[PDB]
Order: sequence, then C-alpha cells, then structure tokens
Amino acid sequence: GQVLFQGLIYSFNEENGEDSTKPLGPCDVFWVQKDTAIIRLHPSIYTQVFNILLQHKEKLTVQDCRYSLASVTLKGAKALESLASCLRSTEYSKSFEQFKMVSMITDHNALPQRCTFAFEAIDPRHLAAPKKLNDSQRKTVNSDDILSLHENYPQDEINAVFNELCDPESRTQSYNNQNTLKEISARRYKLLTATPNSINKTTVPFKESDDPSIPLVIIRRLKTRDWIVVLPWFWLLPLWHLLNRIPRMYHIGLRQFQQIQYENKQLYFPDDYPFTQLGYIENSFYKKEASKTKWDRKPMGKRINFEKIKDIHNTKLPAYSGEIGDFFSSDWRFLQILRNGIDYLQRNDKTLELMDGVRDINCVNDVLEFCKDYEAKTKAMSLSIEENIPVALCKNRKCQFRTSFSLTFFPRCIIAVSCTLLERGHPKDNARIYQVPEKDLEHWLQLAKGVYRPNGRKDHDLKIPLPEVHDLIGFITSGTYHLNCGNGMGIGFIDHHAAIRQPTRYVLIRNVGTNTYRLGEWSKISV
Amino acid sequence: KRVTKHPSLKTLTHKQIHTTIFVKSTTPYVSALKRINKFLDSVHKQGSSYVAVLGMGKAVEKTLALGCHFQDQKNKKIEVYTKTIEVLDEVITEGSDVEDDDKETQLKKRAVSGVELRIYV
Amino acid sequence: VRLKSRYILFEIIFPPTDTNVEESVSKADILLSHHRASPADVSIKSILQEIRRSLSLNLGDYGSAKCNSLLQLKYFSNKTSTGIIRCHREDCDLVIMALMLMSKIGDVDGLIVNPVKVSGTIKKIEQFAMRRNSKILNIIKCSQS
Amino acid sequence: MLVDLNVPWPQNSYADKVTSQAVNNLIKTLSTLHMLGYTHIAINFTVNHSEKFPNDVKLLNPIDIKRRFGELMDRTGLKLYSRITLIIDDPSKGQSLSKISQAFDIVAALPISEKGLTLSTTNLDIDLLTFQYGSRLPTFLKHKSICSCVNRGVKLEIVYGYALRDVQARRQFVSNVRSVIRSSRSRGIVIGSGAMSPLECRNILGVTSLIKNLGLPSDRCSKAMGDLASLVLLNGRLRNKS
RNA sequence: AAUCCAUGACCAAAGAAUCGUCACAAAUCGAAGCUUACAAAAUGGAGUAAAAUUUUGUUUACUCAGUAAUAUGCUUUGGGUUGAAAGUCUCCCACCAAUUCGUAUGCGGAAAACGUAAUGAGAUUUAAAAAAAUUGUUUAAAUCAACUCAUUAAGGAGGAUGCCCUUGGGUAUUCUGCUUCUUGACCUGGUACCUCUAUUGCAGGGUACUGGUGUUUUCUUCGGUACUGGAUUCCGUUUGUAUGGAAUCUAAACCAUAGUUAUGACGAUUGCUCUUUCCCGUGCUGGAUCGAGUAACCCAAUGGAGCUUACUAUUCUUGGUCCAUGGAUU
RNA sequence: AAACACAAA
Ligand SMILES: [Mg+2]
Ligand SMILES: [Mg+2]
Ligand SMILES: [Mg+2]
Repeated sequence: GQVLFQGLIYSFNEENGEDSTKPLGPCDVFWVQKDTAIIRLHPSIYTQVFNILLQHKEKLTVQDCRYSLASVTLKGAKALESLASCLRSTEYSKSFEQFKMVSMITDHNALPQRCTFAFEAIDPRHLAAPKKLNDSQRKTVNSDDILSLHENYPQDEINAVFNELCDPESRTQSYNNQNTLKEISARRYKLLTATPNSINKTTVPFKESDDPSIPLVIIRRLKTRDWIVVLPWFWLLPLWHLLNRIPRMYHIGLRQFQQIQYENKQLYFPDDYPFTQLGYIENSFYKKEASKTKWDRKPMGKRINFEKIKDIHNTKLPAYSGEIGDFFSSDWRFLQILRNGIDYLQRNDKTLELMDGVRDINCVNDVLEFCKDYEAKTKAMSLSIEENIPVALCKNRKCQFRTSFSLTFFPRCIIAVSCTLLERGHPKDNARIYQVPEKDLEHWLQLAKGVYRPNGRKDHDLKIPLPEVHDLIGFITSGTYHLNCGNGMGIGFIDHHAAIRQPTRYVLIRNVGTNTYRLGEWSKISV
Repeated sequence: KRVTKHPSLKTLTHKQIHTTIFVKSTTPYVSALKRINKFLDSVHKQGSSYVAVLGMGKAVEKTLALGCHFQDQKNKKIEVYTKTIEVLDEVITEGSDVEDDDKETQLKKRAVSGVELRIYV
Repeated sequence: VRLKSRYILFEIIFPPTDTNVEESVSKADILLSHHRASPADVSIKSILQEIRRSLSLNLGDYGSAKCNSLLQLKYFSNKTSTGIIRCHREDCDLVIMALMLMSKIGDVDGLIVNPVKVSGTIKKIEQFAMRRNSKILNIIKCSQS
Repeated sequence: MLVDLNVPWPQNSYADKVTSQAVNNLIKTLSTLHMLGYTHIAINFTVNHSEKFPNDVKLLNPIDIKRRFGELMDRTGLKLYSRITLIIDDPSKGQSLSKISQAFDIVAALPISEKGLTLSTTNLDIDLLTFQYGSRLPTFLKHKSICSCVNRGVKLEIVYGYALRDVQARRQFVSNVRSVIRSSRSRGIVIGSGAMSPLECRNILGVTSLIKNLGLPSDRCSKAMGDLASLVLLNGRLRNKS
C-alpha cells in the first residue's frame, strides 16, 4: 500500500555474528517501487544514520537529500483548500481529479490512511491571484466517494512522479527554463492583447515547450495528523510565497510545533524523549546548565530555595532536607538508583527501614547518601556512562518484564503515559510523580467523588495526607495547562513494575518548588 | 475483532460551522448552555437566523434536554429534525506476528439516526 | 498615571407596607410590587444632598471629608430608579455603608436602597444593567400567561 | 447562598394570641427578604425564662409553618425554620431542655446578668448566644468565658437590625458590637436581621460593609455568615431528627 | 612591598515563592477553556418470563453497554511577560539574477543612532563635546576606569620564534603566497543583424563591439507585478483548453497561556538582613526563643530586537575591583 | 489614562 508511517528508529550494529541495538529516535520511512526507500528524520541524528548506512554500502546505493529536496507541513481543516487554490495542473490526471474532491472534505480524520497525491504542477509565480477551485458539487459529497477513493488509485503516475523526483536528471531538467519575475511580468503585459477580445484573462497559458514542469508530492501523516508536501529545494520558495499569500494562513514555529505535538497526545524528540541517547544527553545538559545559570544569576533572597522546604515528605530524613531529586532538571539517575536501593531492601527483608567500600545498607538514608555521593563524584566528569531509563513496551509481551552490589548497572523500564488532573491544581515541567499509599486510599477516592461545603460549593481546604519519600515512580516532562479539555495535562513516564503494583490508576503529582500533592489518573500512550 | 471508528464527513462552507454546536457525549450541560448563548448572540453578526445543535448517539438525550431548556426558559422557537448519518469504520479481515494497528483495513458503512435542533432568536 | 475609579450601582425598592390588604405570593407579582415606580420628587441633586447629609450624620466630619472628594452621581433617571455613583477604590465601603444606612427621603418615606453591582468602569456596569433588565423580562413573560 | 436566622415573631408570651395584621406584616417582611435576595429563613420567637412552659409536645410551637407558610414555600421557593431564644436572668424555674430542643430547631439564649453568662457558658445546650444590643450589655464581656464557649461550638450572634430602629441606641449598639468583636477575637461571629417591618431590610453588600467598618475582616464576614450559619442549621436539624 | 580589618568611590547581576476564601439557571475587579456530534444497542441489536396459536407469527411484563453520567457548576492564570511597563530614539512586520542601497569589507546578526574584540592617537591650542533621542549631577583632562574617531576580508599550505614536551605532536604570533569568479555606476553618438506598422529611404524596441566626463547643481523617498472577508446563480466542455467567463447582495477581516482606564479584599506558611540569648568542634545558606523591616522607579493598550535613561541611606539585597585613605605584623 | 505626529509647545 506504500503508506507513510512514523515509527521509532534504532541503531543496528553487527560486526561478526553479534547484534546489539541502541535506542536511536524517530524516523519516517516510505517505499516506492518496492526498491526506492526514502528515510527522513532529524539532521543531528541524520548524520549518524548516514554514517551507519555508508559503512555498509557494498550492495546498496545511497543518495543524500539535504539541499535538493524540501518538505513543508500543513495543519488544520482548510489547509487543503488553500494548497489547492495555489496548485494547478499542467495536464489532465486522475490524481488531481481526486485531490479536487478531497479539498472539499474539510475533515482530515474522515479520510483513510492511504492518501498520496502526486503530479506535475505549474510554477506558483505563473498565477496572479490564488483563484479558488470549482465549488458546485459541495452538497453531493457522501461516503461512497471516500469508499471508492480506496479502490480507484493511479499508481502509475504516482510512481512516475516519484521516480522523476528521485532521479537527479529529471530534477535538474526541471530547472531548464526558469522564467524570471520580469519574464512573467512581460508575458502578463502582452496577454492584454490577445485574439479573443471578449474576456479579460489576468493569467498566462501553459506551454509544453518553453515552460518547466515541476514534480510535487503530497502525503498525509496519521500520528502527527498533518499534510506534508515535498517539492525540490529551489522550487519551495515560489510555493511558500503563494501559500502564505492566503489570508487564513500563519507561519508555525518549532515552539508551536512542540505545543501542537503535546496537545493531542504526542511527544517531541529532544525535549520529551528521555530514553534515547542524544536526545536525553542534550536535554539533561542544556536544561540543567540553563536553569543553573538562571539560578546562580539571581542573588540570595531572590530565588526559590529548593534547599529549605519543610514538610515535603512525612518523617523527614536528614539527607537532603529540601528537594529529593535535582533542583533544576528532571533527573532519572537518582530515580533509578533510589528504586534499585528500595528493591534491594525488599530483596533483603519484607519490610523497609527509614532511619536508624560498600556498607550494609539498612535504611533509606543509606541509599540517599549513595545517590548524593554519586552526584558528588559526577560533579567533575561526564554522566550517562550506560543509560538511566530504557523503554520496553514490546519486550514485556515478547518474553517478560524481569526485575554483586552496583545500584547503577541495570536500568529501569518506563512507559509513556498521560496523567490528567481531575481536581484543583496546575502542573509544570520537571514535575514529580508519586504513587498513592495504602492507608489513605479512601480519602483520595472520596475527594475524587466529591466533598462539598454546607454552602454547596466544593471543599478542598482540608489537611492533606502527606505521603512518604519512597513512592516516586515518575517525572513529568511536558507540564502545560491543557486548553482542549479545560484542565491540567501532565505528560510523564512511570515505571511498569509500579504500574502493575497499584490496583488503581490514581497517582499524585507534585511540583519542584510547591509542597502540594494533586490527584489524577493516567492513560497509556503508545509512542 | 479489532475495529476503529472515524468521525462522520462534515462539509460546512464558512458559516454553517460557526452557528452550530456539536454536542459530544462528554460535553457538560452548562458549557453547552454558555456556547449556545454565545452563538445566539453572535448569529446576527454572522448574518444568519438560527443556531444548529447537532448530536448523535448517546448525546441525543441531553441535546433534546438543551432544546427543551430554551423551549420554555427563554421562549424561543425550536425546530427538531431527524436525519441519518453514515460513518465509516475500519475493520480487520482475516486473510506472522504483526502489530494490531498495522493490519488489513477495510471500510464499512454504518447508519445512525440523529437529531438536528434549530433555535431562533 | 490613572485615577482609580469605582462606580456603584444602586436601586430604590419600595416595600409594599400595607397590612390591611392581602397580597399575591409569586416571583413576578412581588417584583412588580417592589419595582412599581419612583415618585415625581426624585432627582440627582435631591439624592446627592440626602446621601451627603447621611454621610456626615453617620460617619462624621473626617468621614465625610475623605469621602466627598470624588462623590458624584454620573447617570440616574427616575423612570427605572437606577443610579451610578462614582467614588474612589478606597471609600467604596464608606459609600456602600452610607447607602445601606439611608433612612428616607425628606418628603418621601418607606423605601430601601439596594447596592447591586460595584465595578471600576462604566462599560461593565452598563453590560450588567442590560443583563439584569433582560432577566427581569423573563419572569414577566412567564407570569403573564 | 445567604442565611437569615433572626426574624422575630410578633408574640412574647403564650397567653397573647396573634392577630391577622401581625401575620400580614411578617409575610411582607419575608417577601421583602426574598426580594432583596436570600436562601434560608429562620424566624425567631422570643419567650421569657420565668414563663411557664406548657406540658405538651404538639403545642410548643405557635408557628405552624406547614399550614401558614407551606404555601409560600411552594410558590416563592424558600424554606422556613423554627428558632427560640431564652431570656435568662436567674437560675430558677428551669432545668428543662430535652423537650424544648426536640420541638424547635435552633435554641438560643439571652443573658442579662453576670450569672446568666456563666449559666450560658456552662450548662446550656445552645448554639448561638445573643445580647441586648439596643440597651447596655450586662456587665462586661471577657475572653475567659467567651473563649470557653466558642471552643466548644457556641457562636455569638449580632443583630444589625436593632441599629435601624432609632438614633440614640445606635451608640450603644456600636459600643456593644465593637466590644463583642474585640472579645470574641473574630472567629465565631454570626449575623442576623432582627427586623419585624419590611422598611428595615438590607442586602449583603451593605451589611458586609457595615460589619467590616465595625471591626470585622472581609474574609471572616463571608466565611462566618455563610458556612457557620449553614452549619448551625445543619446541627439544629441533626438535633431535631437524631 | 605582602596579608588582614573598617570606611568611601566606581563597574556588573537579579526584582522570592506556595495555599485557601468572596450570594443569585449566571457571576465576578476581570479573562480564557471544557464542540472534529456514536456505548460498533441501525447488516431492520442480543435474550429471558406468561397467554393463545397444530412451530412460525402476534400482544403484554423485564435484562444487558456499570470504567455509567451527575443541571450556571467546574480548572487556569492577570499590572518588570528571560527588568525598566517609562522615553518628542532606530528598524522588521509583500516580492523582484536587480534604475530594487547585487554591501564577499574585524566578528555575530534579516536589518538596526546595533553588541563586542586588537593596536595607535586625541581635548573649545581639537576630526569632533565647552566659556536625532535621552539625562538632577550628565566623557576624560596623577595613574587606572569611561566616551569619540582612525586601521585589521573568509578558508587551506610552507618557514621562523615562545611554552608542555625534547622521535614526535599540540597552541599563539609574524613574512611570501594560491583558492574563494552571475560578461552589471548611470547616460550620449556611430556601425552591424532581426521583428511590427502588412513594397522601400525612413519612424520605435532588443542584443554584440568601440570612444568619451558627458551641465547625473531634484547631494534625502520618484522602478516592475499582485481584488487577501462571506453566500448563491447562469453558461461552455472528449472539435480545442480539463477547467475557464461573467453576474446579484452584505460588510467584515475580531485576533493575546494579562489584554483596553480591569488586573481586587484580607488570612496563613517558608525563606531573606541586623540586633539581646544557650549547646556540641573552632566552623559549617548548624538549630531554637525577645524584637524591627519586604524596598524604590514606578505602571501595560498590537507584537519582537537594539540603545539610552530612572531605582535599591535605620526607605529588602548580592559579587568583585581600587599606583583611595585609616590601624597592626613581617 | 494609555497609545500615536517631518504636529504643537
Ligand atoms: Mg505607557
Ligand atoms: Mg506617553
Ligand atoms: Mg510608551
């Protein structure tokens, strides 16, 4: 079906009969003619992809496209009605016959997954004004047309356009006669005097000899829910101009791109992904140094004091006395070492003690001191020697999720979940995710059901049951007020063992400076 | 059997979408009242006369409740129409171990009855 | 810079003090019997003088001196008995307590003053007055049946 | 929502029978209350501690809300509750609450002597304690008994209606309300409207501004007036039923 | 001359955070949001119980989506937003293989009366400060510090010098020198070729070449193309273009994780600066009582960047420097 | 009030 998908890429490396793979990141793979495969992804990781590809090129041909093929993204309901108002056809084709009817659908989710329209378009500088297409059969649009769209498909012209765009000879022949703005101006000035002296035409007809045919591709993405359009590098500017000329189209940026990706359920690669190598490395680095510069920039008595915050965890221990993790970044190394220590405590005894060159660790303070000592040793040298958190969503189904004294050798799997706030509260980035304890389990259930005042309104001005310290099972990476539902959406990553531990989906959320615990429920995300 | 349901085809030009509220199954009552009041106040600036209230399936009951509210509360003429809505569903047909989401998708039609509720000013 | 203003909306309500006559118990009936009309001897300078006298009589000398700096009646008509009193954001409580402690007009007796809306701009006051006037018509239309 | 729990009934003793004019004036006052905007109404009935309580159960309440105000309750859409205050002077001719607490809903007291304050703080199952705001307060309000009666649950009631009667008693009312605000430390302060005529009725904004200028903070006013009044009503209902 | 202590002067950084509460089927000092309509119960759903009917079929009385929705409620933030909102400062917010600053010019930058780096000099006796904006004082004039102006084009290769190091390699400076290549200041005259005005000499435009300062003294904008709100109707089409032509009515384009004289009211908690106290180890953003204070400039009206100018004396603070002085030791 | 100007002062 040659449909475009958005999956997770890996770095494979086999030297002699051995196979060790590492989490790489995202990628977009597309097949054409069962041989021509295009792979598009982030440049920073594209370098490594190209390297690991070129190292194995004995029976394969590689072609880089960094300054000869470009793609631009359209989002919204009326995104295809403007792309159609800009694009025109040089010769009759069924691709355009389907695209014309698609432009009137106005609903992207109603269309099926397989939707790829490619043809040869005219240069957008040729058109004077973005004239809209014929709108007369707008009322007679039923589901039979969408049913027939899956059957009727001109594969031959699609493959021809794809081979023209892939081959570097036709791609260069497209630049044969690229008329200048002065050329088009003179042609439009001389179209004033034509043979039919009854109709005023502000456009210029197409020529099969002295005119360039431009190959274009349109694909729809299911995960991101957007329409990507691919066009040569030097041809993107004339299309981009006429696209922006539509007075309902604004330019979206990387910040707003991350916002749109976070809004639905999705994730951003460098900022959100905590388990890949380069993404997590650069996340930890840039965010930690930036927050530390903003922190040390301010003087004493002007910044929030993470060191001195009382009543954060019941039965406070004299180890940190402030924040349990990192004051600036959402650190998963501390979470991993702490959970490893707690697991060792459960493996040595049924109960755990709180207060009392490897030491016989008998309390939580001993593990907190080990974490602090690891951080004090890391103060000077690089971090992330092996990893902190992998992601194993399929491995548990494949064989099993399986549970010397290192405390930092084996990592802990996490699942991508979305926890939503069901009550008063506002989340933020680098937030802490705790699990509801067993003793005060009915109080949170009654609060989630309802506790009102004699006046009638809700009642949350009560004493909260501050939980213990060994209950942190996750960190929120994308904390922003959800505007699509009216509440606080939290995008975090919780442990699978702790997910199977609880019999309920209730989870507490806390900030990095705030000492309040909000309640919510999480839902799994398959990304 | 795994089967997914997509929304129904909506072809609204520029103003049918503005003066129309699509009542979901999870849409609250008071928020619907607020949006209906806003639409009623913005109609004559959009240049229409009535406000469309479309709901199908589970939300039909509370859509009729919204209609009956403004029926006598504000004394505004309401019109109830019964229409049919066709929805396309992607089903998997039997024909190693692949992903459940990445299987053979076949489109199937399903007709459901719905209520359109117009409110005058 | 900006002068912090705070307008005050008040209503003159006449309780139907007549124990010899039986009355109808409903919403619109009592709304009509309480919003009947204002007497002819009602104006802006007659209400301003009365409130100025009551302010000095209840608060005192300094209480009237601090409050009478920006005490003006911007909009008032005797057909609907709705007035907008401008004052400072500091002395809003004083003006509200004086409007509560209003006993009677020098010639017209048997009336109460109800402060409804307090805001720092006249546009929101006008919007709230229009909303209240629209709400009043609903119970009237319902009871006319 | 608002709660008014100090509407007086035009009857002091048991012997005097009520007239139609008094009932009409009470209806006028309640209709004015509902017009200004209120939710809960609890009319009060004054009686003396020396007057002989009848040995009945179905005759203790000369109000009969169901036959008189039950039709207004259905039409205008409000509710009514029964409340009785105890004008206590001397510990004699008393020692009976298990029969007066089941009939009425809210039980109040009115001490006018120094021994009355002790008897109210020690051996009375009451919810609110009120003073004669019109005339002089009996001896002196101190923190000693006020703290011990507020820590258990008894609040102090303030009648903002008594000020609207004349001009001379306004000074005494202010001197008593500031005293009780200074002594109670602004925790258990409930407000009530003791007006029998519709010409002495006010709204929430004016009363709030008055109590704020008298010495009560803005949060205390709203919090008390709403929640403490609703809680007193709920406690009275629970005392009547279970 | 070294170190320490106290004062003063000058440069640089930032503008503490958290929780709860405030009547009205609507409200508040205000604001936004909870709308891609379905519980596969529409391929004319799945079954149970009774009567009658020679089974079908039909009439009554029920079960199933249960993680179920819960009626003016509910969640969020709002005057320094990655410090000045203040200011009669500058600039972007259509394009143009080019009469359109075709500007490879120290670096960064789309631009900026924009940031910064190395060297030399300067003070109404000067390139220019004294007898466009901004600022109460408004650069300097022993030395330092600060302002202004004048030079230094990007990358690769060879030699010399200095440092760790003495196979060798790395960094900094300086000299020779190559690579970085869109037949373009503007304008006049002559010659040669082609097209239209439907024969020619001639009249106008384009291109290739040569010659010249040629009154380019309007020393401040002067080139080309482009209907960007919404509704509906008419007509032609496998003879050609697979889409084009025109018509009627209205006024909207209304948009801020503050948004248009709004940004409220108090209560509670931690932290920050000094002072009168007690303990371990001297000390330790070591701990707890008796107390005082939480600053000033000042405030959005479309958005972003640069610069300048106001602030921090019991009217909160922080870091460093000083060929400034004061005391002591060597 | 704010915000604007080859104004005006
Ligand atoms: Mg301003
Ligand atoms: Mg100004
Ligand atoms: Mg300004």
